[PDB]
Amino acid sequence: YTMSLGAENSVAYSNNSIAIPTNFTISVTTEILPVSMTKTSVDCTMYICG
Amino acid sequence: FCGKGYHLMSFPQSAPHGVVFLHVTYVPAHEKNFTTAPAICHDGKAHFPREGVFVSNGTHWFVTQRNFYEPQIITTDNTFVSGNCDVVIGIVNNTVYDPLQPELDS
Amino acid sequence: DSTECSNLLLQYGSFCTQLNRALTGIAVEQDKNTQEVFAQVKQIYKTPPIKDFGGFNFSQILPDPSKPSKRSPIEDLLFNKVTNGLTVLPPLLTDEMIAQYTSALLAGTITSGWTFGAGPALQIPFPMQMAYRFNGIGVTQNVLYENQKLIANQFNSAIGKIQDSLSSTP
Ligand SMILES: *[C@@H]1O[C@H](CO)[C@@H](O[C@@H]2O[C@H](CO)[C@@H](O)[C@H](O)[C@H]2NC(C)=O)[C@H](O)[C@H]1NC(C)=O
Ligand SMILES: *[C@@H]1O[C@H](CO)[C@@H](O[C@@H]2O[C@H](CO)[C@@H](O)[C@H](O)[C@H]2NC(C)=O)[C@H](O)[C@H]1NC(C)=O
Ligand SMILES: *[C@@H]1O[C@H](CO)[C@@H](O[C@@H]2O[C@H](CO)[C@@H](O)[C@H](O)[C@H]2NC(C)=O)[C@H](O)[C@H]1NC(C)=O
Ligand SMILES: *[C@@H]1O[C@H](CO)[C@@H](O[C@@H]2O[C@H](CO)[C@@H](O)[C@H](O)[C@H]2NC(C)=O)[C@H](O)[C@H]1NC(C)=O
Ligand SMILES: *[C@@H]1O[C@H](CO)[C@@H](O[C@@H]2O[C@H](CO)[C@@H](O)[C@H](O)[C@H]2NC(C)=O)[C@H](O)[C@H]1NC(C)=O
Ligand SMILES: *[C@@H]1O[C@H](CO)[C@@H](O)[C@H](O)[C@H]1NC(C)=O
Repeated sequence: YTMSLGAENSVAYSNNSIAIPTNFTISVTTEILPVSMTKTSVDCTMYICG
Repeated sequence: FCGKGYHLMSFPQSAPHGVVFLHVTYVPAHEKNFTTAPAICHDGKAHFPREGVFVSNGTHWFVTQRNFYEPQIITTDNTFVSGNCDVVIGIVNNTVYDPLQPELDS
Repeated sequence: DSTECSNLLLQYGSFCTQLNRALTGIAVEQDKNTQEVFAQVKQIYKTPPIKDFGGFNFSQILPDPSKPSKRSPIEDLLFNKVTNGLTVLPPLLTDEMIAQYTSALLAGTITSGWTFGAGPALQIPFPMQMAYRFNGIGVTQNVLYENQKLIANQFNSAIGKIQDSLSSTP
């Protein structure tokens, strides 16, 4: 199928109306970031010729 | 940069070859409609909120903080006066309470 | 199509697999880059039918209904101004969907301010949103409200100058 980018939401914009939050949610989210790799060393002479 | 929502704080956690950030954020919820105006016209003067926004629940005007609904009476302590009512587009008429008024009234 | 050449090429091992895997990684990386840049909202926002924004004109940046591609005049100008074993993979997101994502971002930032980026989209009038932005840079709200017509005229003039500058510079 052709993908849907997102659910449709039409914001009710008018020149004299505002929306004010009356409550809140404390949301905890995870972010995973790689920092380092495995430190590898190769003996060039041993690898090519043994 | 530090999570989805208004960022409050973050926690680091060690991971194999990496770090995991637990982002604690504040998300607004349960929003409600209100009728708003840029300024309040009182005594031929325009009043603007010092830190909040003017909202109306239908009949009465209040000033509240932008990110949470906490209606408070429109007074001279939370508004500032700049100019008359003839320049601002969309100004509405409402009273502005004065805290000093009962003190000299009594 | 030479069988002898392929037979000799097999002596060199998995070089071809490494090259194909690297190119595949680059190809998925491009789609990931587009996804990270443009797909930052999960709600497709639209502007109201009446373009009453307190004097502010966004015609040059909002999508044009007359055009089949549903692009803005600026976006249309930008698209006009850009001109053996090989295959070209198509991008995962088409130009129409990227334009739709930009349209959603524009509708969110015009009708809802910065609220949609941090949670639910909360409607606010545009001359109040601009006043909030003015307060962000340390200028009082009254300055924005009193000089709303001048700021709207300057903004429209600057947007027109941007379109003219893009159209007139190779
Ligand atoms: C604020 O009021 C507007 C208009 O009365 C509400 O927008 C409507 O929402 C309903 C429910 O999703 C839709 O079916 C209508 O089409 C919307 N109207 C328009 C003009 O878009 C809005 O939901 C209200 N806000 C809240 C928080 O209730
Ligand atoms: C704001 O939202 C919180 C949800 O986190 C509401 O707390 C819930 O209230 C209901 C009914 O009072 C309880 O049944 C739930 O157990 C509560 N949840 C938690 C986590 O405490 C809170 O009442 C809401 N406040 C307003 C004013 O809407
Ligand atoms: C808007 O909020 C004000 C403030 O609460 C409401 O005024 C109150 O209305 C209740 C119910 O009639 C009265 O018991 C209180 O004495 C009123 N307080 C004041 C200070 O007048 C007002 O009714 C609300 N408007 C709507 C449409 O709900
Ligand atoms: C808000 O108050 C002002 C001032 O009291 C009103 O302006 C008056 O409007 C009447 C009728 O249009 C005129 O006859 C007066 O000369 C005006 N006075 C001034 C000082 O300009 C204004 O109409 C009120 N607005 C609303 C919506 O009630
Ligand atoms: C917003 O700006 C657009 C374009 O800058 C305005 O459209 C122009 O309107 C005039 C007057 O009818 C025409 O002569 C031009 O040819 C139009 N230009 C284009 C590119 O369509 C538009 O009128 C402005 N105002 C509103 C409310 O949309
Ligand atoms: C909003 O627009 C209506 C017309 O649709 C107008 O009568 C009203 O004065 C406007 N209000 C503001 C605050 O601009």
